[PDB]
This record gives sequence, structure tokens and C-alpha cells, in this order.
Amino acid sequence: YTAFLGNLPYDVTEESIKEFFRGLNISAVRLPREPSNPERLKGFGYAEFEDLDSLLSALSLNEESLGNRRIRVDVADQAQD
Repeated sequence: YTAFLGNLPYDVTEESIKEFFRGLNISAVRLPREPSNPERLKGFGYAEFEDLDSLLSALSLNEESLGNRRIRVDVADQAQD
């Protein structure tokens, strides 16, 4: 499945979601942020997730109000859906 978020207050994606996102492993994480060195905080990410475990957290974990930015998490298709 694919989980994309509204806006990340600092915990965005890529390693962060892979671990913070939830209980299950996510196949991939695409965040407009570059952690290779920059370490940016924006709002808009996508991850391939089992959702299952993620779905539970993704439903609540997400949309949290952080400072002035909330990251929404929703399940978006999977391979071919």
C-alpha cells in the first residue's frame, strides 16, 4: 500500500517513517526532503506500506498537530489497484 502525509513538522519520511510510521515495514518512502545531508522539514510524503499496522497508526498517528504542521496518513492503492 502507499501512505502519503499532509505536512511533516520535522518527522517526515525515509528511515523516519520506515520506523516511526508504525508496526509493519514500508517498501519505500518518498519525501521531498533530502536527509542525505540537508535534513529538511516540509509537508508531503509518500510511502509504500503494509498499511495494516501502518493503517492503524496512519489513521491516528497522522494529522497530529505539530507546531504548525500536521502529517496526514492514508492508504493509497498497491502495485495495481
